[PDB]
Amino acid sequence: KPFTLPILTLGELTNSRFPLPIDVLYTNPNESAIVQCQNGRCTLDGELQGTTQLLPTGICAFRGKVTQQVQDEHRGTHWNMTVTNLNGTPFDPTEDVPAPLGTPDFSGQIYGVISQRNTNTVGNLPANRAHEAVIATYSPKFTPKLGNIQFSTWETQDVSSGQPTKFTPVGLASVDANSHFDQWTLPSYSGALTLNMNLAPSVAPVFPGECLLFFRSFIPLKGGYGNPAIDCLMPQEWVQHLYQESAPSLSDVALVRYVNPETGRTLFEAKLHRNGFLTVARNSAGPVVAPTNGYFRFDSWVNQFYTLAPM
Amino acid sequence: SKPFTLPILTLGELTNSRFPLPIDVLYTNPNESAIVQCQNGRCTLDGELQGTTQLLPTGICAFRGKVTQQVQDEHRGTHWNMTVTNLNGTPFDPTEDVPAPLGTPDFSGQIYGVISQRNTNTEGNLPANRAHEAVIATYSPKFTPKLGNIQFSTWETQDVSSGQPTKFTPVGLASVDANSHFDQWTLPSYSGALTLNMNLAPSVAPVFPGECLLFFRSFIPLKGGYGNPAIDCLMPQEWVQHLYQESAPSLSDVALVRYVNPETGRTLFEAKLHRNGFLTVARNSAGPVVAPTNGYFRFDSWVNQFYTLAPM
Ligand SMILES: C[C@@H]1O[C@H](O)[C@@H](O)[C@H](O)[C@@H]1O
Ligand SMILES: C[C@@H]1O[C@H](O)[C@@H](O)[C@H](O)[C@@H]1O
Ligand SMILES: C[C@@H]1O[C@H](O)[C@@H](O)[C@H](O)[C@@H]1O
Ligand SMILES: C[C@@H]1O[C@H](O)[C@@H](O)[C@H](O)[C@@H]1O
Repeated sequence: KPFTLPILTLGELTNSRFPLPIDVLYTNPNESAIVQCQNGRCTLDGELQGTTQLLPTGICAFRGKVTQQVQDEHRGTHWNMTVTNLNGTPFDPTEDVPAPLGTPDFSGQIYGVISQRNTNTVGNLPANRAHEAVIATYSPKFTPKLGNIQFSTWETQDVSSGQPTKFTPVGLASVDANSHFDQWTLPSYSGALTLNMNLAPSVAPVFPGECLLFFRSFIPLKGGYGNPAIDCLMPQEWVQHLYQESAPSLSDVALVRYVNPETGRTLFEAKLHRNGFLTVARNSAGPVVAPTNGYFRFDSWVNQFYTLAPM
Repeated sequence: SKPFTLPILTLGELTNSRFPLPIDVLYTNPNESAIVQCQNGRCTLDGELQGTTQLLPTGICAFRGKVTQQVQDEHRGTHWNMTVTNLNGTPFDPTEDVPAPLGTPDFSGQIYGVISQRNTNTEGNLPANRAHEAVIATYSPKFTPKLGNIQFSTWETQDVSSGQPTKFTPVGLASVDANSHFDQWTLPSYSGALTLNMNLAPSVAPVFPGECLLFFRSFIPLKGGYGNPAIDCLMPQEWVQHLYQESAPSLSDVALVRYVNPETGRTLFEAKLHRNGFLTVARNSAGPVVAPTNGYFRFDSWVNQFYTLAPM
């Protein structure tokens, strides 16, 4: 079965690490952190890895039940919630995944809305509530691999114990010094001092002059100063496509061309690696300034020795 | 002729095309009295997007624009006038042949979400940000997205900035009480109440007796009050994306599809997938379709409109 990519322009793609549209392509060659995100991880022959799942609505989402309000040193009112799989089935900690699929894969204060629809009814319809909430993924109480996490609210009382609870992610609460936003630092999925397991592997350029190419989205902020971004290796639609197709990878590296369909011209070429990430021959950091109607077209299978035309 | 195909996605791998929600169940309601003419999740089988349908899951019931004015409510809350652009940031051209900016909500109700802002201008050199819960009443006379402006209301009384880039992230509904006017099949008046909506995707209905529409149903969160509201779409967003990609020619007015259990390989039921992008089944009851979670629709063959479906 021939390998293919979807024909979706940048303006028709979404981020696989947060529910955002792709805003720009981006490079950062001098990045010192190990790039090992766990969402938006899929091999070219369609094997989902890390915490990656298929739903755009599942990325950085949680489902579960609030248990109780809990004490925390930090500002706000805090709540423990058990978490299930996104499909409602119990999360089995013995499954070979880092955490429930969809779990956030970076350190930070994730801002969103907690909503509840009660199990018990009264015209035999249940009571509901929703409030803004923050999940600090760096907190010692962030233990999704153990089946429970903690969130904080501004609301002090109107969160119900033992009721079905949904977290809808919206952005970040803050990127100030004490908010520990670092998109390449993984949460400790089982808690402080524990080793993460079953991780999707780190990615890096191997060839001289090459750097990773990211699909970048700017992420909203609840408050404060900043213009934070989330970089994914492949957009969610590519994850969905590769998973569907399951085309055998005929080498370790696919040559792809970024094409302008209006002119038919190649703007640049890139290596699409077997494990599901892109590299380009670029010697600068920052956005790739190109029209959003551009898209990657699969050209051919090459190998690690192939030399990319400089961007 | 390029062969017609559907994605192989189970219900648990599909999302709603009319609100950012996972698909929870398949659903029928044969005695529905309303005209079904939703505008999101509309796509012909040969890949033509219709109504206000666009491809991004993040675009469904989303808005982008700038706040222009603060207006206090008489009783409670603050209202904010917002000019809206296309979701890609370009100016919305009201003369374009669409009902409203793509992504605009396609139903009457109080849509609950978060308005966020990231300022354009900066002596620190990082822009200021804010976000607050917000409600958009799509039935309101001030909901005129085809004219390029809407209004949202907040509990927050002051901290929303004018002239700054503004994003609406939908989350659910504010209420489904009587005075919240939730009706998933009542279209907003995109240009205001005395004006006719234009460029609409056509209404959908079964043509043959004994058939009813089959919906992909999602339950939508509530900010408060009692209720278990649901949003039914004609096709999931992944189907829209797939059909748009493939643009396979339609070889008849109807694609026969089978809902299959891959574990047994057995067909659970069959359905007509109509040219205009919707499903009908031979079922004479309302409610969820009880079917295994591993199930998915498989394209069988092109048939004729006169094809008689096996009763469910
Ligand atoms: C619920 C809380 O209401 C307060 O007035 C706000 O200042 C906070 O941002 C938060 O939204
Ligand atoms: C930078 C400041 O952050 C705060 O949280 C906001 O409430 C202000 O409007 C401002 O944007
Ligand atoms: C921002 C407002 O804060 C209040 O305390 C809440 O009761 C309202 O639901 C709303 O969220
Ligand atoms: C029915 C009631 O609606 C209100 O909005 C909520 O604040 C309460 O918790 C309760 O669910």
